[PDB]
Amino acid sequence: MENFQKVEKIGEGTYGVVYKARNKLTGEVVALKKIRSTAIREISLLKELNHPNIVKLLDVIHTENKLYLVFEFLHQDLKKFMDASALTGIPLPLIKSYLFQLLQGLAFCHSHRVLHRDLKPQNLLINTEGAIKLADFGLVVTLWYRAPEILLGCKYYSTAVDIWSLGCIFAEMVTRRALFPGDSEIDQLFRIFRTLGTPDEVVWPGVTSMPDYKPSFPKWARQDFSKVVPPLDEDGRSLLSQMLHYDPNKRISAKAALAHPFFQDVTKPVPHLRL
Ligand SMILES: N[C@H]1CC[C@H](Nc2nc(NCc3ccccc3)c3ncn(C4CCCC4)c3n2)CC1
Repeated sequence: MENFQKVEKIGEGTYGVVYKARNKLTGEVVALKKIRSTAIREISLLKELNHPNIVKLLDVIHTENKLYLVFEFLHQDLKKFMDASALTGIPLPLIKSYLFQLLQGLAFCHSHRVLHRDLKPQNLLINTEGAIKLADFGLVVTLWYRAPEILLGCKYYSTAVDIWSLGCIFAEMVTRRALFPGDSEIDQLFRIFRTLGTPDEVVWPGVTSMPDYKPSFPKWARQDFSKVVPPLDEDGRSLLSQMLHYDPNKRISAKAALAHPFFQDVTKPVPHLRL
């Protein structure tokens, strides 16, 4: 520290606060995450994880107890953007450009066996150029984007949890209302089951053996995708249902998703934003 002037608190992060600040010497505006040995380690791989779709971890000043993370500074997050576009909605070409880049980022860190684990509109940042970046990785909290295997007690979940979370984000950008706005784990799970149908050994081998599966869960039918994501076209739905498959193994990878016919016509338009 001491070389940074906390300009303004801009949020509450995963394990610490986040401030907008000037590098008292450089003059450049940056983003700080203040937080509360194995750690420093997982952070090392983070500095050498450069991709146009991942926020840039600039420095890591570890000065006695308090540990700071210095990131490049981004213009705005996706929740705010969505909030600001609620009356008209986000134009498809843009919704499409963003999904494409995000999948590019995911494909990248999945290659390096790094998962995000907590993907959401608030952990996605954008700039005036039309780029979107994945932010705040992992190791009154929200559960709407939780994959079903995590809610069922799987302790060794894969990179597929991210595809699921992205799947939920995709739908929300198209319909403008969260897909599964649960308020408790069991509530979350039931909203999922009431839409995609209650999973059984047929669609999810091993599901009934999961730590938190109860033979007593109600048995709901699976709802038509025409009703769930109405304005989305058929290519969009193919993809959405493949990102939302119960079985983590049959759930589509980031790599494959990038080749889905839904992206044939993907362009890179710029957003109109109020900073
Ligand atoms: N869980 C989340 C908690 C809040 C955190 N927010 C947040 N907001 C940013 N910009 C938004 C902005 C713009 C203008 C005024 C006010 C705010 C930002 N830029 C880099 N970071 C990093 C620091 C962390 C990495 C990204 C940011 N984190 C993001 C993570």
